[PDB]
Amino acid sequence: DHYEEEYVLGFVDKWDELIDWESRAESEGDTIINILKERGVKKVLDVATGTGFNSVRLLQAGFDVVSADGSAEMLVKAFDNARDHGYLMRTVQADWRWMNKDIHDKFDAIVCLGNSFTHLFDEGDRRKALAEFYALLKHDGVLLLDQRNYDAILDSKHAHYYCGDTVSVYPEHVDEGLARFKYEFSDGSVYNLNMFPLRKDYTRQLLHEVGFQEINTLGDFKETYKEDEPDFFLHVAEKN
Ligand SMILES: Nc1ncnc2c1ncn2[C@@H]1O[C@H](CSCC[C@H](N)C(=O)O)[C@@H](O)[C@H]1O
Repeated sequence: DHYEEEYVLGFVDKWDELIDWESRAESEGDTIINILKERGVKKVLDVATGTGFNSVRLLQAGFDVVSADGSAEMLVKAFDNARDHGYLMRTVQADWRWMNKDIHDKFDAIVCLGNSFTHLFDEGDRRKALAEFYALLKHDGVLLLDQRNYDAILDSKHAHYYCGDTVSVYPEHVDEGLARFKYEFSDGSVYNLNMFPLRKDYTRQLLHEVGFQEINTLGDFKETYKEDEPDFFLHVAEKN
């Protein structure tokens, strides 16, 4: 099991090596930040910190951020990336399924970004993870959760490029239960990743079913060469 972890740690290293956060931050809107700002959000819990891009973006915007992740190794990279940008990250190692075990506060908002939720292959785990997020939200809190547009693939199979042509993402295999993407970087590096191909309405169903009163799903065009369909969706789920 130590190889899968090592394989993905190599992947995110390669991603951050070749894709600098300043370009990424210019490309990603200020939409997410504005959404939190216009809701008066102060406390944010990042449950998919990875190497810390979302967290650092929110610290720079002035939010109080708690940075969680299942991986201690990711969190070390996150903390030092934050350190480099001049911020003190507050890291907590936690699994989405018992988020409650190490986190003892409630939040104005939770972010789960970068197509993260897709890493769960069991519906039971999906429900639990969402219920954990929901309990961690204040009564008026909000969950921001994104995903790739898998509907586009399931129903026209080609590569998608990010940060110009720095990395290409190609669907090698996609069925209802699994999407395998080939990632190729500009320096020649190739990584192959499995994730669960969530349909837009299916995620929405899950969110509405664990208790979220209202859900707005935004189309998000992140790829270099844009198509009629968005390559991402952002779910904005209000607890009320
Ligand atoms: N069940 C789980 N509980 C807690 N963290 C999990 C998890 N499953 C996956 N993760 C974490 O979710 C992360 C996905 S990577 C996302 C990085 C960041 N959001 C960005 O956009 O750059 C990984 O770092 C991984 O360790």
